[PDB]
Amino acid sequence: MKYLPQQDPQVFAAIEQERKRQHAKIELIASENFVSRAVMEAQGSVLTNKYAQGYPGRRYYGGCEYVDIVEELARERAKQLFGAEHANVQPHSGAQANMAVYFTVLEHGDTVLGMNLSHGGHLTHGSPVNFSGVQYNFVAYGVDPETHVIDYDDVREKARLHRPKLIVAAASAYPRIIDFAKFREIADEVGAYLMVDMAHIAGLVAAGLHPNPVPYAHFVTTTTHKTLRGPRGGMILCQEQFAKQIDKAIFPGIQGGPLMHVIAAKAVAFGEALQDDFKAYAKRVVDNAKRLASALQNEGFTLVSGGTDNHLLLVDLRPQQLTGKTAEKVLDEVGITVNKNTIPYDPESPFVTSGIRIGTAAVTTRGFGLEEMDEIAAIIGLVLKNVGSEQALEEARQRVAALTD
Amino acid sequence: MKYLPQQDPQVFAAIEQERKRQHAKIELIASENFVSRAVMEAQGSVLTNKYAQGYPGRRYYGGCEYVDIVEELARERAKQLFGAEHANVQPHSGAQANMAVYFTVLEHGDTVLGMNLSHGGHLTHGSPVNFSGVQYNFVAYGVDPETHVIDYDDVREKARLHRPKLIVAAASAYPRIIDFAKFREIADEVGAYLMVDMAHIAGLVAAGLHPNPVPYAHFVTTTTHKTLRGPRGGMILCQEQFAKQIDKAIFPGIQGGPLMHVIAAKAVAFGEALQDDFKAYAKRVVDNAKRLASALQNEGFTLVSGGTDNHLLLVDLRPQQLTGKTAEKVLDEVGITVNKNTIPYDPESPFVTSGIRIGTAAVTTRGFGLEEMDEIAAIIGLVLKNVGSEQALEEARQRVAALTD
Repeated sequence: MKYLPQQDPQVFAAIEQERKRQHAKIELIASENFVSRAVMEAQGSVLTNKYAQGYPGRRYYGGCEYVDIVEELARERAKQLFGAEHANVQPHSGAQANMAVYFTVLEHGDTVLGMNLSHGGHLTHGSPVNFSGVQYNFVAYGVDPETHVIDYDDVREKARLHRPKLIVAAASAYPRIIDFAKFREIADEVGAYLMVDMAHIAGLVAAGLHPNPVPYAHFVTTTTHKTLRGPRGGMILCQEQFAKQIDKAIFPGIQGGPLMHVIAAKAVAFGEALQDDFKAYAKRVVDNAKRLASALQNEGFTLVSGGTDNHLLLVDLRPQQLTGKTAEKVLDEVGITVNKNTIPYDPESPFVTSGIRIGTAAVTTRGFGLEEMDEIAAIIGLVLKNVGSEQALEEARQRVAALTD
Repeated sequence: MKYLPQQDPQVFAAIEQERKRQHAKIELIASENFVSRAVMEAQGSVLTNKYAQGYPGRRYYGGCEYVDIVEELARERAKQLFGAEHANVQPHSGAQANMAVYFTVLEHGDTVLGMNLSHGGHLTHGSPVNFSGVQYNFVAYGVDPETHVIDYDDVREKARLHRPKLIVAAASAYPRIIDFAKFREIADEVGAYLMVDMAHIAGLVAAGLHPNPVPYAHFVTTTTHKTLRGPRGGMILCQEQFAKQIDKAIFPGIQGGPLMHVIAAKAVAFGEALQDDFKAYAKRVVDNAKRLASALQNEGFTLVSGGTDNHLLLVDLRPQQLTGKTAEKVLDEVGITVNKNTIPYDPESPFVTSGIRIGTAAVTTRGFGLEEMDEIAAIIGLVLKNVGSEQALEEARQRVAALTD
């Protein structure tokens, strides 16, 4: 940076602390990642100066010839990545991407079936304090209480009883592969649309490491950050037949002008994801998650669903008589960043929890491998098995420092 | 830029074209501006890597100590600028800022009174193709057909007849000062909340050149771009009594995690707006708009409301027997960027229009003064009075080139 340190010492000092913190800590929050310098340069571009309400070649304002090239690069690269017929790269966020799909196919008060929030479902999949739950009538399907795998007979029974206009699949804390084919079969039985929110797993999908929802879902929403390792934002994919309606839902339906500089950053990230080395990166993410899961089980930890098929894992801390809140706090003390997370059939409130959620996308981006996974699990064991020992915690702090350099 | 040109030649080539276009053209779109290099550096920062769902010191995720400093700098600087008791700097956009206020105080189907869209009202103030018009029952007040000034007796009669739960004031194409005191008196008479969307005029308000809606409105929404000259995004201001509800409407109500890098950019822009030279800048904007209005009238043009009190003006092209669409296209041919805009009681559709909208914020940022305003008006006269003369248009093209260098 050149001008910010001179113009705004206060903002610069705080950014610099944040930059140093990102390096110093072990980031295990499952939705986090580190973007390339190219992605950040695109976001820091003069494209913030351009109003581009509408769509490429169908703008409401002149002078869009070049930002049209940027948006089309983003759309076409997204279509190539996911094999989708249409892309809308304008959503400001995952939340707005979901909001727009809901606005497209639902009327106020319509019934929607989504994954139980306590079992891994997202806030925008029916929380009563979220627009989703307030605006629509959400019902929930659950995971098996033993296997913690989505109970597809429960999805079906709920769909047949409640007759939802829309079924939502996807999750913020589900460590196994989701069967989109079964979701579509159920959707078809009851005449419902299928929406898949692939925010967490989008990078894995792009690398062919998770089945692709695009052939099964009427609408696929996603963030461009998380496993996809792009800038913060949203995106909708759909078949040609829904394209005009989806575009109209984003604008003029729920947003105004798009963030063209962020759209440029999306294009960049999609370019990166189309490369072979992103495929290798994504495989290391899943390889690291399995390895981390195995090493944690070696420490004596119980994992929700007994392991992982993707980038993330959930520790059930009940055997250790610890809450997720307690675990999250003590790990913070040693430089390991997790979040407390409800587990299926959690006896504790969402504010306390019996679990912690862990993902490997961020540490994998940093170059961490299988050896590092074994060491992270060993540090987590040392800490959670010795919560009252300041000596244990200091040793952990030093081992964390050894990992981050 | 260093890494983008190597990583993504296609995206870089298009950004570079856009950068060169911004310099080469005369930007008269009233909502446009050019941000500082400090603002862009903040947006291009590693803060894109941080998930910070919740609010400063009340986050749902750890590691937010530094991004909390950034967000509080933004909130406190906004509060100082506008004399507000509370600020929410998380809205992704002006649209989402409005959406959140609506979500706070209204139920589906509630009546809302806003400015007639054909008279300068915004898309999110009741368009039937926008969430606002679909979700709520919007009624409209108008401007006087002669003076083009808001008819405050019409605001009152509409409010008394329709009994709105909320009254919205503010506009995208209204060139006179809005009387917020009268809006509040009407709101109080009928027991309605008052929302002021100050997106266009926020920089002028900050510089004390437009009356401040904060003391009169229950809720003030705004963009951080436009006259405020910040990054693209939204903000809500309100009194302490509404703070918790507004914050909850943004999250968990209508968004998820905020864009922390954009929030950093908001802080930077607010820092700039608190400086004396921003006050001088804002005065030049309004001085330039009056001067431009006067010079256009000198060319024989008719202006909506007969001039301007702010940054923007609307040309009524009916005397020249031209549509806004025609004018917009021919000005584009010579390097002058305007938008066609409906005028009050426009005989033409919103897609054709009888007007063009012009603002001075962008050219003022570039250093243009009164002399440049006289020349811009002279070029516009040459072009619109000679639409069929390629020689006139070439002369205009060269005079535009002389202005931009």
